[PDB]
Amino acid sequence: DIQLTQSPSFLSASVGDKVTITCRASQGVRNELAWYQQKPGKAPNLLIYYASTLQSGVPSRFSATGSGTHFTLTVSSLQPEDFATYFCQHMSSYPLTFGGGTKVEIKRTVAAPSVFIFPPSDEQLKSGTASVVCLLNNFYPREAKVQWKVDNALQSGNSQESVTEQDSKDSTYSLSSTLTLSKADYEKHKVYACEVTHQGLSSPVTKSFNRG
Amino acid sequence: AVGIGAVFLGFLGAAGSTMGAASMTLTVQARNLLSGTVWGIKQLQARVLAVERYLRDQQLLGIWGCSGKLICCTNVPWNSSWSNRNLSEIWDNMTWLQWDKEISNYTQIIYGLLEESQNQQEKNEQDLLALD
Amino acid sequence: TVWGIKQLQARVLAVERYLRDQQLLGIWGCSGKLICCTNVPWNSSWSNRNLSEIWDNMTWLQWDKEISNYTQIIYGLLEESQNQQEKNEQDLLALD
Amino acid sequence: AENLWVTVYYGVPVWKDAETTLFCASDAKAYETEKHNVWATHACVPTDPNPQEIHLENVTEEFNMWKNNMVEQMHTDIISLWDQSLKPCVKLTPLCVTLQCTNVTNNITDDMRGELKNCSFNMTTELRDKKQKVYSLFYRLDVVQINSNKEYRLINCNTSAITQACPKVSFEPIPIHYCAPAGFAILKCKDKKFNGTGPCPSVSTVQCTHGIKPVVSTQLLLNGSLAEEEVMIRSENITNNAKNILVQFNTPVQINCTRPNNNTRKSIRIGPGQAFYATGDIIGDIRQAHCNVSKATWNETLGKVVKQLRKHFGNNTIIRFANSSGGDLEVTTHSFNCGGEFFYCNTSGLFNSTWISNNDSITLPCRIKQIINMWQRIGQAMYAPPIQGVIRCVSNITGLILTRDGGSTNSTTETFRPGGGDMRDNWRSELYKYKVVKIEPLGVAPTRCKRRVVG
Amino acid sequence: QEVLVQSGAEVKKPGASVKVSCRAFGYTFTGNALHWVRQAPGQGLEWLGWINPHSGDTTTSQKFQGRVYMTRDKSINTAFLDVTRLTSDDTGIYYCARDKYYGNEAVGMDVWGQGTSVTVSSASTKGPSVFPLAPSSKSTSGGTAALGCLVKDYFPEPVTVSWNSGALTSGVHTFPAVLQSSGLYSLSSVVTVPSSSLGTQTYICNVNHKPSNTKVDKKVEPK
Ligand SMILES: *[C@@H]1O[C@H](CO)[C@@H](O[C@@H]2O[C@H](CO)[C@@H](O[C@@H]3O[C@H](CO[C@H]4O[C@H](CO[C@H]5O[C@H](CO)[C@@H](O)[C@H](O)[C@@H]5O)[C@@H](O)[C@H](O[C@H]5O[C@H](CO)[C@@H](O)[C@H](O)[C@@H]5O)[C@@H]4O)[C@@H](O)[C@H](O[C@H]4O[C@H](CO)[C@@H](O)[C@H](O)[C@@H]4O)[C@@H]3O)[C@H](O)[C@H]2NC(C)=O)[C@H](O)[C@H]1NC(C)=O
Ligand SMILES: *[C@@H]1O[C@H](CO)[C@@H](O[C@@H]2O[C@H](CO)[C@@H](O[C@@H]3O[C@H](CO[C@H]4O[C@H](CO)[C@@H](O)[C@H](O)[C@@H]4O)[C@@H](O)[C@H](O[C@H]4O[C@H](CO)[C@@H](O)[C@H](O)[C@@H]4O)[C@@H]3O)[C@H](O)[C@H]2NC(C)=O)[C@H](O)[C@H]1NC(C)=O
Ligand SMILES: *[C@@H]1O[C@H](CO)[C@@H](O[C@@H]2O[C@H](CO)[C@@H](O[C@@H]3O[C@H](CO)[C@@H](O)[C@H](O[C@H]4O[C@H](CO)[C@@](*)(O)[C@H](O)[C@@H]4O)[C@@H]3O)[C@H](O)[C@H]2NC(C)=O)[C@H](O)[C@H]1NC(C)=O
Ligand SMILES: *[C@@H]1O[C@H](CO)[C@@H](O[C@@H]2O[C@H](CO)[C@@H](O[C@@H]3O[C@H](CO)[C@@H](O)[C@H](O)[C@@H]3O)[C@H](O)[C@H]2NC(C)=O)[C@H](O)[C@H]1NC(C)=O
Ligand SMILES: *[C@@H]1O[C@H](CO)[C@@H](O[C@@H]2O[C@H](CO)[C@@H](O[C@@H]3O[C@H](CO)[C@@H](O)[C@H](O)[C@@H]3O)[C@H](O)[C@H]2NC(C)=O)[C@H](O)[C@H]1NC(C)=O
Ligand SMILES: *[C@@H]1O[C@H](CO)[C@@H](O[C@@H]2O[C@H](CO)[C@@H](O)[C@H](O)[C@H]2NC(C)=O)[C@H](O)[C@H]1NC(C)=O
Ligand SMILES: *[C@@H]1O[C@H](CO)[C@@H](O[C@@H]2O[C@H](CO)[C@@H](O)[C@H](O)[C@H]2NC(C)=O)[C@H](O)[C@H]1NC(C)=O
Ligand SMILES: *[C@@H]1O[C@H](CO)[C@@H](O[C@@H]2O[C@H](CO)[C@@H](O)[C@H](O)[C@H]2NC(C)=O)[C@H](O)[C@H]1NC(C)=O
Ligand SMILES: *[C@@H]1O[C@H](CO)[C@@H](O[C@@H]2O[C@H](CO)[C@@H](O)[C@H](O)[C@H]2NC(C)=O)[C@H](O)[C@H]1NC(C)=O
Ligand SMILES: *[C@@H]1O[C@H](CO)[C@@H](O[C@@H]2O[C@H](CO)[C@@H](O)[C@H](O)[C@H]2NC(C)=O)[C@H](O)[C@H]1NC(C)=O
Ligand SMILES: *[C@@H]1O[C@H](CO)[C@@H](O[C@@H]2O[C@H](CO)[C@@H](O)[C@H](O)[C@H]2NC(C)=O)[C@H](O)[C@H]1NC(C)=O
Ligand SMILES: *[C@@H]1O[C@H](CO)[C@@H](O)[C@H](O)[C@H]1NC(C)=O
Ligand SMILES: *[C@@H]1O[C@H](CO)[C@@H](O)[C@H](O)[C@H]1NC(C)=O
Ligand SMILES: *[C@@H]1O[C@H](CO)[C@@H](O)[C@H](O)[C@H]1NC(C)=O
Ligand SMILES: *[C@@H]1O[C@H](CO)[C@@H](O)[C@H](O)[C@H]1NC(C)=O
Ligand SMILES: *[C@@H]1O[C@H](CO)[C@@H](O)[C@H](O)[C@H]1NC(C)=O
Ligand SMILES: *[C@@H]1O[C@H](CO)[C@@H](O)[C@H](O)[C@H]1NC(C)=O
Ligand SMILES: *[C@@H]1O[C@H](CO)[C@@H](O)[C@H](O)[C@H]1NC(C)=O
Ligand SMILES: *[C@@H]1O[C@H](CO)[C@@H](O)[C@H](O)[C@H]1NC(C)=O
Ligand SMILES: *[C@@H]1O[C@H](CO)[C@@H](O)[C@H](O)[C@H]1NC(C)=O
Ligand SMILES: *[C@@H]1O[C@H](CO)[C@@H](O)[C@H](O)[C@H]1NC(C)=O
Repeated sequence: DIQLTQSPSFLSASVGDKVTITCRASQGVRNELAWYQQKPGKAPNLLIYYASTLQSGVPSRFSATGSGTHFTLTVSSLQPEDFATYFCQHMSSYPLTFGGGTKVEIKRTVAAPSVFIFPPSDEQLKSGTASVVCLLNNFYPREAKVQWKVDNALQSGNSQESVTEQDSKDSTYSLSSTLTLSKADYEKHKVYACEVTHQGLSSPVTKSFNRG
Repeated sequence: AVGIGAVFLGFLGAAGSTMGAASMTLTVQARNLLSGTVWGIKQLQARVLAVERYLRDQQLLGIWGCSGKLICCTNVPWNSSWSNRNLSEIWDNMTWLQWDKEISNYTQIIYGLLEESQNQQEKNEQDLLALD
Repeated sequence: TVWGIKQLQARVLAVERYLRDQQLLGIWGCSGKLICCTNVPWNSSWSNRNLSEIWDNMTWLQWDKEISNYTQIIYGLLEESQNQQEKNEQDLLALD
Repeated sequence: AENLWVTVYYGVPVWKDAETTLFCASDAKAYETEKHNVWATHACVPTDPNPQEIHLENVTEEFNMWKNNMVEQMHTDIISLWDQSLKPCVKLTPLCVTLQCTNVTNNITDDMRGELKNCSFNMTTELRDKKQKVYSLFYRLDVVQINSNKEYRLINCNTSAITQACPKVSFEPIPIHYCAPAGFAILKCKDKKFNGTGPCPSVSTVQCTHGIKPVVSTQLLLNGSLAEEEVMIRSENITNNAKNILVQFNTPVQINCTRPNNNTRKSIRIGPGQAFYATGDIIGDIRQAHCNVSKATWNETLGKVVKQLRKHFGNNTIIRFANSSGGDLEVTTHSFNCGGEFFYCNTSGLFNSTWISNNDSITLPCRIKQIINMWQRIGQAMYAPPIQGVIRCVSNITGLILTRDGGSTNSTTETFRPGGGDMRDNWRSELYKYKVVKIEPLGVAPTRCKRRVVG
Repeated sequence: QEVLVQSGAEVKKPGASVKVSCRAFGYTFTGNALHWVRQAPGQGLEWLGWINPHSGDTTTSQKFQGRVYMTRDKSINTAFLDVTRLTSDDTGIYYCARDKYYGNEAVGMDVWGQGTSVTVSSASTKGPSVFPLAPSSKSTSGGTAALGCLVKDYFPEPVTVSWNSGALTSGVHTFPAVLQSSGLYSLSSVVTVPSSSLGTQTYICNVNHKPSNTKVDKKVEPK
């Protein structure tokens, strides 16, 4: 197969910026290349075909260039509806393949997370499991680290994270980290803490409780 | 690019396509041209004019040097006064609807140069050439 | 006057049935009636019988009863694959 | 070589606007309703099971709903259908006898102004000798007094002849597909926003139109095709206050109509052969017909129209709705058919509002007339036979026919009133997206091809 | 007008087959080649194959050859995709997409269906257990408090979550479901509110799960 590599994987920009994203093919695909826009929860929309031709109805601020192995897509001035994921696709030979995607996100001022820890409910404990939740609310940029400590022992493998899409209004993110233990293991320790690292914080923040 | 063969557009499918592209769909518009107490007599008079319109075109198609439908050639030079356009400017840049709007003025003239100057002089030439 | 209009509607369908067959006979590679040949391979799934087993051992009525299932399929391979691709080939061969 | 030669093409997509004779189509279940030919479907062509719509890509065709001939053809078709349907029916010529009527049996008040009259008269039996003293029950709009008791007569006896509708047929509007003959085609506009006039971006062709029920009504368009997205406003000339304004709805308005009168069908015999269906006594209470419209649905529908009316009469303008100006009963009231009877409802409770730039049901008084003269026709008067039992019907309010006043004061406020009269407008609300074209498959084109010499 | 409408979400067990449909409206179904493309959750786009609706001819990506099957029914303007011998790797959203097909070759996919979610798991339908995430008693005086609901161990997706039957929306974050190592989904829904409102305003999360037809209302209060 032919591999298409898009760069960068994650592009941060402000409303009004001119930006260019790149798609490289492992073999020559001539001009037989399309670009798509995809938003969370929606099907892709066609932007560009024949590597440079605008699809009907696509705004003129989109343009694209290239032939052979090197292709670019340019937005002359980004508008709020343009922050999305973009894919390139070649049709020069079988099988058809897509790039790995480029996500375009909005820059805003740095915002530190508000951090909250929630112990497991007594109702859940009755059923034989204990979930401990650490919430990071309304932060930017997306990069954040959450580490769980149980009696000052670093935990690995027993937690899962979920992150929201960038908020449409305030351009922040929120993140949940969920620590899952059996009831037996939960009651075999006392101190439960989540430690959060983010560049907006003057110092790393620890939120904890004592079981009971 | 990769392809999975010809497709189909239907009756009047290539109406907005170029004349060169729409020339592939001639056998589609030809197919649905005939299609196989009052208020019941309303459709009879309609079904009579349908075949009168068909034989009208078939008679014209027969008296010319064609008879065999779809496509046919003729020995008539295209007069430049009839909208001097190019070969690549007609079949790759014009629809049949847009073309018929321009040539509508000279359609009746061309028809006369096809029935009289040709198969009346061409077939008569054949009667002189087939006796020897 | 009725009863005289009964035969008119009959004499209209008679010519509609004739031009229907004549249009099919024209759009195919025939037009010239009676007999005509075509460049379409006979698919074996359409009752695999022999040459000497059809023309010297079968009536047209008995034959149409068997091929009635594939009559509509064959008609499609005659109008589209042939005179649309054959005549278009002739337009490319007659210009040189 | 480079000097071109003409070449004949047969089967080219070339059409020109024209007018032809369209035929009908009405499914196969519509023919199963039987009942001795209901409405029209007798020798009508069964609808194609899988209709085809070829979307003509890149094709832009101009439509004109106000100069479309499919409407003028349909109007003359329904009229001839009406006359043909009353030809083998019972003629009520000897019903113009003097009627000695009195009030229907009820208990006052003086504001009930009778409406229902209990008429007694002479009548011809099967034999040409001895008479017949029979009584009937007529509506107030059907009779008219003439100057001992109080003496009346039928309202049409001094205007034209009269024929009774046969009880075998029904006035149920059934879907009718209009199709074009061979060599012709019907184009269909597929844009979600289209005012009926101008070029259409997404055009497709069909052989037969969708099922269009011939619903004869005034003021309120019933059971039509709903518009897409926002509601549409269509008019031949917005600046002209003499041209009607056809409105099309997006969300249907639930309308409920009833006939609270358990009527009895007396079949008096005016032989030999003929038989008249009179109205016997009424079982129950003397109530009048009415139609209900939910205040909640109607408030939203009106507010969606006035917001579309401001796109043509100024953004910040006051739009006031008022009832009809006057004239015939068929113009001032919501005329329609339900269960065989002909209702005439008061629409003064629907057009009473005033909108600035920024939980129950609405009951409407409905009267019933049996002797009608629809389509401005004089000479042919139809007596709708009485219908037994309480009649109930639920319909969809899908559009309006409005007229604008000339009093202006134009740049301030605008007043809109219900109109109608010409039933040809009613067909235009469904044929706005269709037009008839002629196929001219003969197209000549030059190419570098020359024939032979029989070499 | 030119749209593709796909069949609804489906769940199947490993080894079984799923048939998904796509019906074309507003254009001539037989006039354009049609692609099928899938997207695993959180991942990119993967081409399965395409079909010519006129001829019925197909070409399948060789990774799926003999496993994925494309058919069409011209009369109803509908294409079908059969995905057989399923495993958990086949979970994702499946799209049909029309190609412009200029020159009878691939040019670009200009109209997409809405997608059909297919989940392959040995899990069988279960409603979530809903547990309170109780607001900290240390919540900042005159400040902001956080509370929520843990929506745990349900299958398949989705659940719907509201707060106070829809009367509370501002400041709500309902996290994307995560697939747990057990094979059941879990998410949390949190909301930030004024600390002055704790105990004075009641907070109830409403969690509905249609596959199991369950609806849960959990009151969340200081512990
Ligand atoms: C409805 O209407 C729409 C619009 O009217 C219509 O869409 C058009 O459909 C036609 C097909 O019928 C398309 O035509 C094809 O276009 C192919 C594109 O290939 C070339 O495209 C590159 C761009 O060319 C552009 O050049 C300039 C800028 O310089 C711009 O202004 C032009 O107008 C043009 O679009 C071209 O550069 C590229 O060339 C490669 O090679 C050169 C060297 O030769 C190199 O320098 C380049 O860098 C590049 O590497 C590329 O080749 C075209 O290939 C294709 O032609 C093939 O088929 C024909 C037979 O038809 C063969 O003879 C030929 O040899 C090719 O194999 C064909 O021309 C057209 O692009 C669509 N879009 C339009 C017109 O905007 C729909 O079809 C209509 N639909 C219906 C149902 O009616
Ligand atoms: C419109 O106007 C017409 C008038 O033209 C009304 O029709 C008349 O309705 C009245 C009812 O009020 C009828 O009067 C009734 O006649 C019955 C017939 O008698 C039969 O039975 C006797 C034996 O008892 C036989 O000898 C005879 O031949 C008949 O076969 C009477 O029986 C009725 O009597 C009942 O009512 C009286 C009321 O005082 C009581 O005192 C009695 O005890 C008994 O209960 C009654 O007299 C009259 O016959 C009708 N005439 C016609 C021509 O039909 C319509 O009703 C009216 N409709 C409306 C809507 O206004
Ligand atoms: C048969 O019809 C007659 C009609 O003539 C009818 O008798 C009428 O009854 C009405 C009330 O039902 C009387 O109107 C009254 O007028 C006085 C003023 O003089 C008012 O004060 C009365 O108001 C009272 O009654 C109302 C009835 O709705 C109450 O709602 C209200 O709160 C008051 O309590 C009332 O308006 C009218 O005077 C008589 N007419 C005659 C001639 O007597 C009779 O009831 C009907 N009977 C049947 C069985 O149908
Ligand atoms: C008046 O308007 C109402 C809507 O407010 C009409 O009811 C709707 O009628 C259509 C068909 O006429 C129904 O569509 C059907 O959908 C089912 C879904 O599976 C499908 O199987 C059928 O083939 C058909 O497409 C629609 O469901 C129905 N609305 C509701 C809420 O059930 C009503 O017909 C209108 N009455 C008229 C025009 O006289
Ligand atoms: C015109 O008539 C139709 C029906 O003839 C009316 O629709 C009816 O509306 C009532 C509600 O007032 C429905 O009754 C009940 O609804 C509840 C659900 O809240 C349900 O539990 C009951 O079993 C019953 O369904 C009734 O079903 C409904 N009828 C139909 C056929 O849908 C309509 O409201 C009337 N319009 C006006 C303006 O009066
Ligand atoms: C029905 O016809 C009879 C005639 O048989 C009418 O009875 C006559 O009415 C006139 C006045 O209208 C009287 O002068 C006669 O004395 C009546 N009896 C006869 C002629 O025998 C009866 O009035 C008519 N009823 C109507 C018209 O409602
Ligand atoms: C037939 O009779 C009707 C009803 O009597 C007449 O209609 C009347 O027309 C006059 C016109 O001057 C009006 O003033 C009345 O109000 C109408 N009456 C009703 C009840 O509407 C009609 O004119 C008559 N036709 C004739 C005599 O040819
Ligand atoms: C129906 O809509 C068309 C738009 O497609 C209208 O045409 C435009 O009308 C405005 C004024 O109303 C003109 O300024 C534009 O130049 C017109 N455009 C074109 C392409 O003609 C048309 O007027 C509308 N018809 C009615 C009765 O409102
Ligand atoms: C239609 O309704 C209107 C209003 O409901 C009726 O107008 C009433 O007319 C009577 C006299 O006939 C007056 O006493 C009332 O005061 C009027 N009502 C109002 C609100 O002003 C009208 O009569 C009805 N009928 C027609 C045919 O319009
Ligand atoms: C239109 O509706 C208004 C109410 O919104 C009606 O106003 C009535 O006015 C009379 C006196 O003018 C009052 O006695 C009534 O109480 C008013 N009605 C209500 C409901 O308060 C007005 O009559 C209506 N117009 C028509 C023609 O019906
Ligand atoms: C209207 O009145 C008629 C009778 O005048 C009612 O008909 C009766 O219906 C019941 C059951 O519905 C039967 O058992 C009787 O035999 C019927 N009577 C006759 C004479 O046939 C009719 O039901 C009434 N309509 C309504 C809506 O109640
Ligand atoms: C070509 O057209 C001109 C009119 O512009 C006419 O005079 C001339 O005769 C035409 N050519 C022939 C061969 O008739
Ligand atoms: C017409 O087209 C031919 C291409 O075969 C070209 O050589 C010639 O220059 C064109 N003439 C004009 C006037 O464009
Ligand atoms: C056709 O002739 C008319 C007048 O006879 C003229 O107005 C029109 O421009 C002509 N058509 C073309 C394409 O020149
Ligand atoms: C011959 O018939 C079979 C059906 O039995 C079909 O699959 C095959 O495609 C046919 N041959 C051709 C050339 O289409
Ligand atoms: C078919 O007929 C030919 C005679 O030309 C003969 O050679 C052949 O064996 C026959 N085949 C069968 C199966 O009978
Ligand atoms: C034709 O098809 C029918 C069913 O489609 C089948 O019963 C019949 O056997 C077929 N004809 C022949 C000759 O096999
Ligand atoms: C009929 O009723 C009306 C109602 O106002 C009344 O004026 C008239 O006098 C009544 N006539 C008879 C004969 O009952
Ligand atoms: C519409 O009416 C106005 C005035 O009522 C008139 O000037 C105009 O010619 C009419 N027709 C239009 C605008 O097409
Ligand atoms: C509906 O009408 C009522 C009065 O009948 C009015 O109070 C209300 O504001 C209207 N609805 C809306 C949404 O404006
Ligand atoms: C009227 O104003 C509204 C905003 O209130 C705007 O959306 C609409 O386009 C305007 N219509 C005009 C100017 O015709």
